[PDB]
Amino acid sequence: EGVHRKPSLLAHPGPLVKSEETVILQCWSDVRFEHFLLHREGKYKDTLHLIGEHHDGVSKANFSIGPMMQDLAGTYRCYGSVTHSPYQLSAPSDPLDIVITGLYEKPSLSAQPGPTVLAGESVTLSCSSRSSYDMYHLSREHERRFSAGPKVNGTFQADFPLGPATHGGTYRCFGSFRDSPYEWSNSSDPLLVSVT
Amino acid sequence: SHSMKYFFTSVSRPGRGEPRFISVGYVDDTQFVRFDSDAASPRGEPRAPWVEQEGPEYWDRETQKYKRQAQTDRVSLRNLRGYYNQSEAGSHTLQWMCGCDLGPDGRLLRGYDQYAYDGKDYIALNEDLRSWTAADTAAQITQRKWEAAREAEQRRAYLEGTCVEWLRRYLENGKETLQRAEHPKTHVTHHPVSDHEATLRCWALGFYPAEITLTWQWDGEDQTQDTELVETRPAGDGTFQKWAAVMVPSGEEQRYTCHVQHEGLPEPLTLRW
Amino acid sequence: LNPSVAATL
Amino acid sequence: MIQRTPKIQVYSRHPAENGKSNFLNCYVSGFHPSDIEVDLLKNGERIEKVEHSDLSFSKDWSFYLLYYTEFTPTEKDEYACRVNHVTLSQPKIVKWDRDM
Repeated sequence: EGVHRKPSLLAHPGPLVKSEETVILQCWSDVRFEHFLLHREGKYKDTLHLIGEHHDGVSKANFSIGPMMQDLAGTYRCYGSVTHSPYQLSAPSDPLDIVITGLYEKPSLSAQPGPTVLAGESVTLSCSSRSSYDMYHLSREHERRFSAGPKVNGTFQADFPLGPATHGGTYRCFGSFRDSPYEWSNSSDPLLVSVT
Repeated sequence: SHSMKYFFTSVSRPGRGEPRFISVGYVDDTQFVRFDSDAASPRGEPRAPWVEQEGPEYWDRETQKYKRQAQTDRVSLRNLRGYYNQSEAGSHTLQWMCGCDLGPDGRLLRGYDQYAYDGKDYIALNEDLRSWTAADTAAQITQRKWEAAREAEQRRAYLEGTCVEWLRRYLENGKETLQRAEHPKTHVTHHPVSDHEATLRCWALGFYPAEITLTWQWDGEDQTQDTELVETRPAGDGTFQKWAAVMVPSGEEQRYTCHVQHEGLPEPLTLRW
Repeated sequence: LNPSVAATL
Repeated sequence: MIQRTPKIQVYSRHPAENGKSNFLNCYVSGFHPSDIEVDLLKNGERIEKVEHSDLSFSKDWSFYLLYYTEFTPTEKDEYACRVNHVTLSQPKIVKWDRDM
């Protein structure tokens, strides 16, 4: 593959960014790109530029998205520039969704058939709130989503079957409204699933 | 009843850059603070002497609050375009009014927290300071988001605490003008309309609490009909003007009287041409 | 004192 | 979405006395799109350096602005306020009448 192949893009410490905190979006490639561009698409399109950094193994640029605000949430792609003046850009990286959390009250998160389960048993996690969230998001310690179940006993809930229990994990849950999919509630209380 | 009221306006201007954001604050009928996003190096600015000495921390955090609210409005306007399925080509206006009424016993009498979009009611915090009234189905989205955010509890703590406590402080530091009513200077002028009639104009000038009543009377009787009255207008120096006029048969001028009622007069005034 | 910064609509 | 036309009052801060410098006011209120053009005139010509208050609004959400300039009234010179707004089929020119 040529020098126009896409770089990589990751968030440190991760893509779910609490309101007013900072995240580092890192672009990297073994290609010795002299510059990187980070593009946020959508309602608040923006483009940032950083000279490339070359350490052993990797050429990188560390974009800090600071004071997390709703206009910073959305889909990020990034590009390497084979050149300096007019940019001659590589293919875009895979897109990366950066969400702001902490804007609404936390949902509840529970394990239908109990949270400590024998290996083999199927288990459902359920996200429920009495706020009228449109969508729920389940993340094992990051992005799995289901639509809300409209006004039943007044709660809105979405159920995530985890299938027959192999390894387990720690799960959190966030709610969201259809028109701003990158703007999430507080995290639910984390649920530890034990597969004994 | 004393009051403190803040007014915020954001106007999007497609192609001409980011929205224009303007905010002003009043104690009663006295502007005391201002913020304009178009000014060179914009910051909160005093407009009354009794906030000029609040110190640099006060003025710095007000300035930062303004700047964050200007950008919060930019997202809000973008959301509103989405809610109403509006293109990015039109100009649009978001207005927010927030404030306090004290009353004689000087704790919160009434809170206000309400919005308009393109000149129309959008959403309003109800007199109960816990629930909202949405004007249309777009504002029902905002209501749903604000119930999920527990916003009403933030507005309410501001209205019952901060807003009341700082109004009381402004009334004390500015008591020499905010709580000393400036009485109107009054006179009646006479403009012949013909040979059989003339216009008597009763004038009130330079009064500060803008509330005032000018009533023309004929032999003591209120001349409701036939009295032309202008809207109270700012003189430009913090005081207000108002006149009331009446068409009288020339010769009968002196059975007409002007009754002036104003907080800066111990007794109402009766005057004549 | 300003009514702080509110949530977005 | 709702538009309202301005009310206009042209008047002076202090009662007029030819020779004594004063302030010429144009008070525009009750209008909805805040975008408004307000000029003060002397003998039909635009006065530069006119200042205005900070934009605020009333209970019905309509806006109000005070435009004003230092002037010295005389007998010959005519003063006016010219206002344009999306709601006006043409600019409205209100003459200063020292009696109102």
